[PDB]
Amino acid sequence: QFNPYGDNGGTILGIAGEDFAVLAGDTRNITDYSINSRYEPKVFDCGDNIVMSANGFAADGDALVKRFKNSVKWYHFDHNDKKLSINSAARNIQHLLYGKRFFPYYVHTII
Amino acid sequence: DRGVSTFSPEGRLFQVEYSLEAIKLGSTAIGIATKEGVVLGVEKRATSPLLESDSIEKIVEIDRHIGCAMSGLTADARSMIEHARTAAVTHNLYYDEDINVESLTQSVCDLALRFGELMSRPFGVALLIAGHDADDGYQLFHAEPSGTFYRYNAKAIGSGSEGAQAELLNEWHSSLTLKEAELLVLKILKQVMEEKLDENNAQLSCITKQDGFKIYDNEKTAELIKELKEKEAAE
Amino acid sequence: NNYDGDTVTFSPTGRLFQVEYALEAIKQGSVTVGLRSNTHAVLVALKRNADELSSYQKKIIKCDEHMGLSLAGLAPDARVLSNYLRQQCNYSSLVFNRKLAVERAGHLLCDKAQKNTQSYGGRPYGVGLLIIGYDKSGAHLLEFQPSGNVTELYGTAIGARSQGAKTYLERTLDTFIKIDGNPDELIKAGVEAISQSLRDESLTVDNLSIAIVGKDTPFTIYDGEAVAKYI
Amino acid sequence: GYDRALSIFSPDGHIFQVEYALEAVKRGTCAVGVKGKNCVVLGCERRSTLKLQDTRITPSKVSKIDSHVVLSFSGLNADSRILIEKARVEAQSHRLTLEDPVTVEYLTRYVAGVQQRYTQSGGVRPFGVSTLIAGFDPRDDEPKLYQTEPSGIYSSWSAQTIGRNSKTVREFLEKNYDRKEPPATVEECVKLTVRSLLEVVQTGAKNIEITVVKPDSDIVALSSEEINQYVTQIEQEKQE
Amino acid sequence: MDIILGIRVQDSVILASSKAVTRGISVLKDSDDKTRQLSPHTLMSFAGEAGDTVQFAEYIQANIQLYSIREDYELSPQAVSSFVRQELAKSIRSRRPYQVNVLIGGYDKKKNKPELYQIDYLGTKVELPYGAHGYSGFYTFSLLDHHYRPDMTTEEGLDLLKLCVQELEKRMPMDFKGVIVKIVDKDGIRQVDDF
Amino acid sequence: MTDRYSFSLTTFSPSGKLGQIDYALTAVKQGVTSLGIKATNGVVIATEKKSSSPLAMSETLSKVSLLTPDIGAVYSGMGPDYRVLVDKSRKVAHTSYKRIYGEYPPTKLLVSEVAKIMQEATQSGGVRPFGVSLLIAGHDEFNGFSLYQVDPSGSYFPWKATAIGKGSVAAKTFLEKRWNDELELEDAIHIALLTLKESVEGEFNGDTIELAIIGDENPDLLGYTGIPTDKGPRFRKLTSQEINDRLEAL
Amino acid sequence: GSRRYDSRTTIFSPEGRLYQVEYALESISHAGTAIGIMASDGIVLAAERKVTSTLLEQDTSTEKLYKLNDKIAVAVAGLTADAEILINTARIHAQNYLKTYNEDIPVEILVRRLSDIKQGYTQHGGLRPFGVSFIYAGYDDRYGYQLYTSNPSGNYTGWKAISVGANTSAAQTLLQMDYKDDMKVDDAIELALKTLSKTTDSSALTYDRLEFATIRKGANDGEVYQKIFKPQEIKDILVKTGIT
Amino acid sequence: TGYDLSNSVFSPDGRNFQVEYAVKAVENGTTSIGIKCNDGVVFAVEKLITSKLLVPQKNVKIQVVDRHIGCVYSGLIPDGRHLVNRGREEAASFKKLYKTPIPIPAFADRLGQYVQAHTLYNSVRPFGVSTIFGGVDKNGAHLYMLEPSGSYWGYKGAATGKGRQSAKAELEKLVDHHPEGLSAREAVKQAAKIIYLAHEDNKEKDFELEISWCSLSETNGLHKFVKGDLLQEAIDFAQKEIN
Amino acid sequence: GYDRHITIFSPEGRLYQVEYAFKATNQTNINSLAVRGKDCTVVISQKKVPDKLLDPTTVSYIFCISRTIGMVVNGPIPDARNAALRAKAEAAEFRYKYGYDMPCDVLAKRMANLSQIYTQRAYMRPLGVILTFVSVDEELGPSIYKTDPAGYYVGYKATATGPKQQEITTNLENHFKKSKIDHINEESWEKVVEFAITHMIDALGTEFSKNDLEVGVATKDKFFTLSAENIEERLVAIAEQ
Ligand SMILES: [Cl-]
Ligand SMILES: [Mg+2]
Repeated sequence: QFNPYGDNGGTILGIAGEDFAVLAGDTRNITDYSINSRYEPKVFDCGDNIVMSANGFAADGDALVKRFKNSVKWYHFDHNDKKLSINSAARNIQHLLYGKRFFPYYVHTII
Repeated sequence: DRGVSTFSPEGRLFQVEYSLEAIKLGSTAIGIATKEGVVLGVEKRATSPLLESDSIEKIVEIDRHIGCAMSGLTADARSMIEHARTAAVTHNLYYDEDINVESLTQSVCDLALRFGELMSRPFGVALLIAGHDADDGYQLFHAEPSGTFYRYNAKAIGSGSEGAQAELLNEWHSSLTLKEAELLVLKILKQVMEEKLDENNAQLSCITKQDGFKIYDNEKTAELIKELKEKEAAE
Repeated sequence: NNYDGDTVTFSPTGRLFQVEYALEAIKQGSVTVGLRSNTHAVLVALKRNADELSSYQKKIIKCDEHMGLSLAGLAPDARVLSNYLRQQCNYSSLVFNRKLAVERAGHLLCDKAQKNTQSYGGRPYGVGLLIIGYDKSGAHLLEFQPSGNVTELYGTAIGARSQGAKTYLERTLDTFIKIDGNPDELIKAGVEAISQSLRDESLTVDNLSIAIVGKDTPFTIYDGEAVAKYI
Repeated sequence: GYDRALSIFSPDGHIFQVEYALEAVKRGTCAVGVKGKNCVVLGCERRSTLKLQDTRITPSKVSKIDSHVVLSFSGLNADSRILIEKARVEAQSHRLTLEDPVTVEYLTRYVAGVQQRYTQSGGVRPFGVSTLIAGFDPRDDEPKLYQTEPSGIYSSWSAQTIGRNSKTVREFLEKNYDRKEPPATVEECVKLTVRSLLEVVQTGAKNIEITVVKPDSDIVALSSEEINQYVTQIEQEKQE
Repeated sequence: MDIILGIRVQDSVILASSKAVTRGISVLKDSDDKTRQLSPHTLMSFAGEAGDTVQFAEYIQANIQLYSIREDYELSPQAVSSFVRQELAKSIRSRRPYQVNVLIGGYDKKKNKPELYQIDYLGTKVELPYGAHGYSGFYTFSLLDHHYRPDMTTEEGLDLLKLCVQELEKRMPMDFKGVIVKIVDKDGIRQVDDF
Repeated sequence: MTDRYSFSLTTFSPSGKLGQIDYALTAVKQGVTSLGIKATNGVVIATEKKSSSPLAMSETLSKVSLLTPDIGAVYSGMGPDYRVLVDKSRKVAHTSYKRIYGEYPPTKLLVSEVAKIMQEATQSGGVRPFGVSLLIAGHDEFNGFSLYQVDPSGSYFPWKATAIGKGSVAAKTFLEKRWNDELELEDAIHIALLTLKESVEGEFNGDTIELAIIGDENPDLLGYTGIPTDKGPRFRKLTSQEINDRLEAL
Repeated sequence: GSRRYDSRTTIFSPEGRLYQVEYALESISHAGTAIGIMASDGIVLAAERKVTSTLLEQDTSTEKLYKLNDKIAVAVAGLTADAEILINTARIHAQNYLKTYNEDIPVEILVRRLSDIKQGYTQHGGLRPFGVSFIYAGYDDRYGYQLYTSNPSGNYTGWKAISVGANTSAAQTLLQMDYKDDMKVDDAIELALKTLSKTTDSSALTYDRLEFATIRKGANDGEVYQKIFKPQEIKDILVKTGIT
Repeated sequence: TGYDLSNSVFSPDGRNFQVEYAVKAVENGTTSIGIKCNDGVVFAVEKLITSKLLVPQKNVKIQVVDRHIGCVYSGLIPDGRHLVNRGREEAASFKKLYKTPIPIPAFADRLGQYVQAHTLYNSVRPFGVSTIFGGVDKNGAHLYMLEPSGSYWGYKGAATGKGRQSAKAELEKLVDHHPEGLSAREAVKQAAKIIYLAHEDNKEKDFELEISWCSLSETNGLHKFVKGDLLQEAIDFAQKEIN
Repeated sequence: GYDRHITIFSPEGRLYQVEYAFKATNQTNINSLAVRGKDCTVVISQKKVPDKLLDPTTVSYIFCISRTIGMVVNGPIPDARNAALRAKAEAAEFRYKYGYDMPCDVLAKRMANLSQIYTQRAYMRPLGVILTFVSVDEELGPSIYKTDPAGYYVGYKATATGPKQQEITTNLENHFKKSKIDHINEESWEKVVEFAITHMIDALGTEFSKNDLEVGVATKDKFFTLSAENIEERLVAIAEQ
């Protein structure tokens, strides 16, 4: 039987400071007991001073990040180049994720 | 006969140009934008004295920060309002924020040219959309059935529009207060209306950052009408 | 006459009157100029206001970081077509990790406009577009007609009184094509070009709209006090 | 499917199909609505060109939409049935989802919305019907009376008439109906309604129907004899 | 839901329905009314899967109320039961069937007769002098078989019903928190507020 | 593309006439004469094989058609319209009847189905009416022998005897004088041949006349033996020789 | 394109009339006269076949009177083919109701349903209306004996006595003159035949030109019988009433 | 009358006037030609320089279908592009199912049936282009020309547009003077000349020459544009012949 | 007068668009002829190549529908090829569904039914073509069945189509009046083709070269067209007696 999901490992960490924020992640990508890559970037600058990482199944992680970056682009088109605030970005990502409620993006997302 | 989406030899859509004629027959609506808020006012124009005039709803809330006035075939506006409200609420659901006044207006205007042989004809109503957002402050837009929308410092639509617009040309300046705008709408409505203006055949409303969109009570408007009469008699 | 009731009807001389009437809507529109060098491509657009209380209708629309257009005619049609371009520019980036070539963008616009000229029920688009962009083969300028005809040019103008600007560019051809690595001088040439189409009115601070794209310059639009420098 | 745009604008900014639908309303039998202080009365004309009619089974002019709201009309009879059915379905749907019966304004707004939709939908003609919608909101004792027309505009009325010779009976109501003091009782309201129809009807026999709606779903139709007593009393006061 | 009983006597129909609503571990409510009035002289009690019961009952109610307004006429109990049976018979071959069992107690004003109809979720209809759904019949039918008479008064019906509930309370493992009892007769529907 | 003619092409004129139906009847009037006569023990339907060219093989053009083993049809008017109606009639006899009841439809009901198809071409979007009138003869156990006419409007009427097309008015008068309720099938065939001779100009023989009967069961035409209840079709098309034999006793 | 050829069957005239409905009514005015008369103990349906022939097989013929179920029948005036389309729909509606509620469909509910179908063809679809007027004669246990009529507009009304088709003005005046509320079926039979005899465009009224039916509680005890008269039975009732 | 107001209506002649009006749009277009040579085909087209502001060599008119077919057309340029887009879909589906690239006669009928389909209904307009197309397949070289009616035939030489009469006369000379055949390189030269000669009907404005070719020996049976030195050589040859 | 633009009845009960489609049939100015032998069916048609720039091998109005069935068309080539493609699809589908080769008369009926639909449905125009189908059917033998824009069809002993069909028809009629049989009593198809060409020459009064004619031949289990050199051999035999 075909299993649409996989586990690419990895670990990410977000910490909010007083006037700053960090989003960190290891650069290792794996399946089972093998290393795919020792440097595969996992944390991404998505524009509008927002950083994102979708950890877990890397194919779903890449798809989600790609669609969010795209959502930032179309937010600028549709709303006169307005900056997408972090709270608005968060609510938008909820809808991206829940859109596939019955076939989920197998990832744990942090922005 | 001929297509509903046909161009004239001058390069204008027949049906859109004809719907503009219907809007000219409509009751007057006026909007004035200031740095303290945007005012919206309408002529109610009841066809008979037995018609309860407070059931005439030509000024409408789209969201807390966006109001709307109409002129023309007002029945056509209902689906436009429904769409506007849905768009405002949907954007808040998707983005946890208020929608920009321009973006709301653009969303409404996207419906306009969706007619052919979709709906069977253009809308026979024009809208004045007034609101506030953090990026562009207090705004007033004129949404037409052509799908075009212009931003205005002040604008009049309906049967007394060109006379009213000439008056707005002379009266508007960038330092108008909200109170000055209220009286100005009342003054110009009184000028172009057939019947004598009072609190039962005219209606005022405004949108401010603090209190949002508010339709004025008949008692509140009646005081502003009395204040207008006295200041015109003052010289 | 008897053959202008719809777009599906040729005249006895082989003309499509509905398309020609759509073309007429562009001539009624406000003037907009396009011109390019080898490093940059510029759009200049005279915006039109309804009256003194009204705003000046926006003429320039961004399609991507490397592409955009200016419009003359029915503005809602320009929104439909520019939205389609945005989608096609986006499809190319997402699927092929590739910036959409300006020439291919022109081909797509042509084909979309064509379908509206051969089928019953529909109508032609009532707008003309000037598309500028910088891709893998340098700077480009396109002119779109709602007949479907798309043309790649060094410079051009569309709208009312566009013939004056078009003659100026035809004289200046050898000069402005050589304005490489100097964005300000290329815009100056575009502002001087659009000035040949003005009568009674002149270029003010809320009248003028300028856009530029180039080698190390994303598609950006200049309005308000950002164009006072060029007045 | 048939998609033809039948309702379209003309050079002078008129939609003729909507305007011709009003002409169908003008032809229809007169209907009148008058709200008192604690009731609303719907009066209807029955043309006496049709005798040998079976009045038991013949469709009555006033129709219950719910136990607390009624609808009368002027214009095409067959068209009115479609609006009545839709309204009745929407009334039960509202009770099912909101757990509260429709307000008179809501029901009016719905019917008016249906009428509007038929003025800018392809392949359909407008309803040749204007309606008077009357009743009382749930747990409310304020009388409600609304009017709709083919264009889809609607509004509230202290008193109103529609149909043939409605110009005449509106003339009567405008001089006889006082807003500061509406018909204080059922009797007064029914009397004023019968009086208004007698300006137009002909014989006061089986030509006048009267339906009284009171608060809390109290709706009753007056019989021939009951109405005949109003007709008798009105003319005996008139002989003076 | 759990216990629903019905008994047709001389001049009325009596429906008894439990008050408990249990969601697995806890009893969330002890005053639940598992019934809907379809028309002035027709009552329907119901039991089955959570959510589907009320959804179905209110759907049937809305439809009968619609019919009443359209025709200005109350359908006979037999007609209502036939409508309900068809809806359930339609439902059983659906994508997701209504898992709802009902009793329909009505007074036919034309025939001046009480009528009790039992319909399960498959659309199995039977007219009975007394009926039940689930395990309720297993405990009560032997008592009803013995004591029931077609000429019983409403008061005698209520007494025989009490005996049935007592036997249920004795031998059933589940605490159904008593029953709400309603009577359907020529004057309409009324609830017995002390039982 | 898409069929954008979703509106009726047949409409009421101010006078209350349905123009397209009237014009379809006009086309039927121009058509070659066909007739039908009902006897006590059978029905006969007949028409002229008006050959468009002498090089054409008129045997390949069937004006008289079997619809079911006990039902047959003939027409006057537009041949191609008739051909497609026969195809639809044969199919509907199976789909809306035989596949349900395991038996062929009675004459009146098959006629009813054909009539429905012709009515719909009179009201449906983007079509014209059928330019034919049909004469359908048949037998069934409970209704016995019957003969029906079906017009472009979809209207149908039962007849003892009738004629349609070119010389129908004269032919019907001829049939009124000869028809009685005691005719045997051979008498009806004889009258059919007499009547048809009046409207025929040129050659009058078995090769220029098409004639079929609904009569006794034909076990020789069944194609198999062994089932007592199956006794064979009642429809039988007369041969060129069989017609000529009866033209000597004419 | 196609718009050019569209008659626009569903539009108002400047006077607010439906062109096609009006023209369909004009068509129906040339159809054979059908009469319905309601009595206390039953209903009579009488109708004139249009200029027939001697070679028409009358005993197996039906163009006017149709059975919808055991309790309800209709008299037809207009296009027979259009009527049969509607009749079959009505028969199905009656059976749908019987299956759903296990009770025979009340007469008005059936009439409203058919009338709503007719209405639809006047408001949407761009098709021509049905050129048919019905007289519905039926019985149910709510209202008892009932007469209705419906026309191409989809409007229906209830009647004590009514005519449709040709010469309705003359026929309705004659019915209005001789009808009384306490009338019985045998009297109504006579009135119907007398009215047709006077309004007919034919020289004389004979059995072969008529279709006749009665709905009686003259069915043994508490039930209703439909009687579609045979040719010989129409001949006998013509002699009995003294018309031939 | 009124028979010419609607597409797919037969006039009393048995003519489709709307198709005939489409031809008028074709006759109004620039000149385009096709020459069948020994082992391939050559296509050429006149491009009118409306202004100095047109970028030279950029507004390409000739179009490739698959990798072995060239298409050129006169009349409404957008209509031609629409037809080529359909042609590309037809060629792709053919190759998808049958593996081999679509044969030229097969491809010709695909275009033909599609254009003919636009003469069957009043809901569509006929194509305002005549298309000259062809290439090399397993059976050799093929040249076709397709009209608004959907009519097409194979050709030795083909021409359409405003200067078609001039071009045809030139093509007829080549057919007569070369019964054995013409080489691919000769055909390119001759194509340049014929366009230059046909430019007398469009003499007001100057023009730009565009040539393409498919040849079994010269291009391996693939469609290619004539560029650089080979194009200049053909222009020089053409300019020498007009003087 | 929109009853002349679409396929609806005129007051005379006529369909003018069908009548005008019959007129389009003769737009090519080409005449065709078909005859039957003992073992074969032969069809001949005029070939005219008016332009020298044309490839004459591609100019044809005879089509190979299936292995057994051939079709010649009288009318414009776009409509001809439309009918050809459809007939090919219909013949292939028939074989797939019913497990045997589509008979000539059945295909003719099918194409006739399709034509009938265009005369009744308004959105579809008739095709301006007359289709002559030929084969040697496994049941009926040599077969000629012809279809027209009215949706009419019939079997033929022999037939002719075109501007000068009447002259050819009468010529053929007179021959069969003499012989008193329904076919050309000849063993080889070569001689049946010679008969066909000879009688067209007599009827039209014109001589033919190898490039002026187009010939199709149906035999048992195959239909095929003759090359210019095969026709030349035929013309030589005609001239030598
Ligand atoms: Cl078929
Ligand atoms: Mg047609």
